[PDB]
Amino acid sequence: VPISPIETVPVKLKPGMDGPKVKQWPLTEEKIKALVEICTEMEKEGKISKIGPENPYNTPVFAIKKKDSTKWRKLVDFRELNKRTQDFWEVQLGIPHPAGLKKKKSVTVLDVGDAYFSVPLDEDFRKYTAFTIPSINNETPGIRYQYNVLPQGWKGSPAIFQSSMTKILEPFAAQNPDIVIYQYMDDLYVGSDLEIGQHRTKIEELRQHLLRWGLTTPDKEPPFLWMGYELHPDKWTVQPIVLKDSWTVNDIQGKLNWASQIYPGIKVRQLSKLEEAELELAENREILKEPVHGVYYDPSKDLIAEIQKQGQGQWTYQIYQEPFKNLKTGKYARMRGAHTNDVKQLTEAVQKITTESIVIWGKTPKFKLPIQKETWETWWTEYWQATWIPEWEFVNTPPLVKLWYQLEKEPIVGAETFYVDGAANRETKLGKAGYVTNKGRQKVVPLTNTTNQKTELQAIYLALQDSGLEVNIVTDSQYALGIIQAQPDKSESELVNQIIEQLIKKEKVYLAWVPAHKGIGGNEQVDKLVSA
Amino acid sequence: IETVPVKLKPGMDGPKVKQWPLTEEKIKALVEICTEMEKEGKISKIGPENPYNTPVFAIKKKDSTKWRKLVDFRELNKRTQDFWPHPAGLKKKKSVTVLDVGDAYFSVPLDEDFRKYTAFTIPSINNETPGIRYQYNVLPQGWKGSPAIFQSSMTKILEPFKKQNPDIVIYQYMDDLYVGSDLEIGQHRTKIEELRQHLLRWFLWYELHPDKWTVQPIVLPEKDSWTVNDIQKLVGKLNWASQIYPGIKVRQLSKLLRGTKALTEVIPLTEEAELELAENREILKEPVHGVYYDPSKDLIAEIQKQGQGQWTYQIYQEPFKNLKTGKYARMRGAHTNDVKQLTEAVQKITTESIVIWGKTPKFKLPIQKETWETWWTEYWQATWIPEWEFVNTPPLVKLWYQ
Ligand SMILES: C=CC(=O)NCCc1ccc(Cl)c(Oc2cc(Cl)cc(C#N)c2)c1
Repeated sequence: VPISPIETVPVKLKPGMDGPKVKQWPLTEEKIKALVEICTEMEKEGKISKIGPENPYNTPVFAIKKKDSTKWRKLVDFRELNKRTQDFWEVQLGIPHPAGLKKKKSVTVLDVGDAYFSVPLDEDFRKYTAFTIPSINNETPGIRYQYNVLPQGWKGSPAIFQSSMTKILEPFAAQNPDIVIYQYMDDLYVGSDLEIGQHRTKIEELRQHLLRWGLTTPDKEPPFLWMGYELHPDKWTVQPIVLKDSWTVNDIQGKLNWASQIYPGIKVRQLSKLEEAELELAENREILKEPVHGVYYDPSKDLIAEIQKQGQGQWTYQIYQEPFKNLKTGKYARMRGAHTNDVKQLTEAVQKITTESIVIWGKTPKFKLPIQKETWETWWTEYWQATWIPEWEFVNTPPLVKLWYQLEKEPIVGAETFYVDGAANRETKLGKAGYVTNKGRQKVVPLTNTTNQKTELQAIYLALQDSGLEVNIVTDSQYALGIIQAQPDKSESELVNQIIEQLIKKEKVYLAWVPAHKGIGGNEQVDKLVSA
Repeated sequence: IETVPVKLKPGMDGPKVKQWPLTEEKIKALVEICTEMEKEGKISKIGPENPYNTPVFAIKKKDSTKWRKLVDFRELNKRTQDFWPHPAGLKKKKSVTVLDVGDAYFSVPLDEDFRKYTAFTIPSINNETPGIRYQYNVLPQGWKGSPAIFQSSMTKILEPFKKQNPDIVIYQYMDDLYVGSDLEIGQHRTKIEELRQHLLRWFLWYELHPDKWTVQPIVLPEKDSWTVNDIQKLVGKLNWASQIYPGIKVRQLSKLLRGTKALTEVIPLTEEAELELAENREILKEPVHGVYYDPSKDLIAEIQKQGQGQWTYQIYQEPFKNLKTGKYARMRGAHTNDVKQLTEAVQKITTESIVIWGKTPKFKLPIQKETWETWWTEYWQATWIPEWEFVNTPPLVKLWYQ
């Protein structure tokens, strides 16, 4: 029966680089005997072919005993050729996520590992795969071989193989839309919702279709252990995970981030190691003690995503289609920065969940968010940046995201007007902060270990502390404006946090800016006082 | 029929840009589109030997419901060898219409050795299958070499119309043809329908005009009663404009703010102060001194969100040297979507930039990177894409353009 050929994939070396010319390592007589036996069988199977003296390239071959079974295993170390071989479009960068898989009634496995040695190597490239079995006692020329098929451990083998299998399976998958085929390791996974009879029949058709390219199938069992998951017919979950004054070695565990995808409420904010380190002040989540599974995707039901604020810049989310049955979960950590607020972080979580959902299900989910519609509207209509979150509804699960203060757009009538300024000496780190008001109120406070920026903030704090519920404040600090106009609700500077706490207590605050050193009367008087 | 040899610039490899996630509807549309382009020979499947990639996505152009394939050739265009004139009349014309002539490019073969760099990937949902990989056989839409290589054929097609109508200015940028006139729209569309007819006699079924001021004047309030706060805002605006205009003076106005006064209190202007304000008005009526366009330097576009659907913009090359300023007030698609408005503003500002200088500016967007990158493709309707960066600190200047 004629066999259709697998078309070769033209391979070249990187430009300007030539093939390998490595030295074959000295071997033991026992190892040489073992390698010669292997290569004769591989040669008898077409996987390698003996080459003459012309080939100047060589890759070292080693022999490793496989579990001391009284058997040896051939190992060709292509590391050098891989460095000199062209780049390929690898296709396995992204793994499917289980929550995106669709439930199937029947799922059969088939062994197609025999196809790897059934995939030819480009003729013009084989000479670069040459290797030498050393001769016993080095008294004869070593046996020379080259590869005819994709070698195990070569750069191109993973990409060329998958691209070859996909080209083979294309007619079958197109003409049988009632089935799905996924390729993992040396086995192919085929699923369908057909009757067990039709499913087994179509598997016979696939075995026949593979037989056309000569690939021959032999004559696991759920759950499948795959990429750190457990895949059951109705559910999926992560494979089991495991954790002393020795925790100092690493924070690579920690790996609860892997668990975070199904187990809710996992946190990794310990941020130790922000090769031996102390550890303290942490909580064992210990939610990993009880088993939690996820559901598969039903494209006829809506996708939902609910977000919760966990505190300390931590956010947790669940993505689900039916209440209390979660396809997957996860977390979001606030970005490193000096000032922030909850609305911005919830916005960033929304965007992260959006892109992840596009990846996994090909659509944006509907959001349920712990923020009032009125809160969000006030926010985006007055925020100086453009922002947007997709379709969403409020869920009353405290803690609720809110706006903690809002500055006035116009000066306040009948509210006292505070002109503030601050200054410091760069050399002495000494400065003053203070205010003068329209009612004659005044203050100047002397300060040590300060900068011009801190004095400008401290002056605003003083005016906020010593004013009524409604207050107008005039500063020349572009630095303070840039901070307060960004609407922070929390900060790393305790001085900003104190201003924030004063703003939360006020009823109305109007913050106006004037240029310095231009003769604005209130700013001029307070500048002379604080620059002394 | 004979391809033009094309090569990358010296010392640069082909593009290797990550394909970003796409919705199921955009993937399904891209499959139907590429399946048909394959049968027409415009594209062909490729193997793992090709490491290069350029992102692809889908849009719906203005006033149409049909998905269109858009390729983000920005990386390829940077590394594409500079291939070796701008009409100053196009901006001065009364009415300019924009025509998608990109399909014309698809009848010209692409240089054989260069096709590898046009590689693109149709992604799969959940990485469940491998990506469908293609490369171009004909001139690709969105590639900078496509108008360059096709220019020889384009002049030949258009010389008849140009001789018949010499007052019409015709300009080409990427897949777009810009056709200016000083006539009426009915006959303009008639001449436009005529141009399409030449194009049918080897193509697709935007109306725009210039505005009054290139650089919008800075204006100051005219009031009968000034509060302390009014005068503080004025002094702030004048101090800012003094970085652009030479003789701005604020001494006589700042002197009125003498003392520690309530912000809402009315302050009468002194005679010295009224004269100073009038002299500043006069100064602001004149043009900015020594403002030149340099084709070597990049153009920079800055956008401010002013609220209530209003947006301001300034195009410049050197700070405080504005080549054009403007204000966009209403975007029909989004009274509830800031990002759609911004995206339409970027497209309008880029179009104006193509008319005036024939090249796109670099934008400074008032948006967080992650929000913009998540959503702008949902509202993009142009066949080109400009460059952009992100402003994370609120400019104090938004007030001065309000
Ligand atoms: C028994 C579980 C079950 O049926 N789960 C439903 C989802 C499901 C559907 C179709 C197929 Cl083919 C499938 O098999 C896979 C997929 C993938 Cl990513 C990896 C592997 C492996 N190793 C098998 C799974």
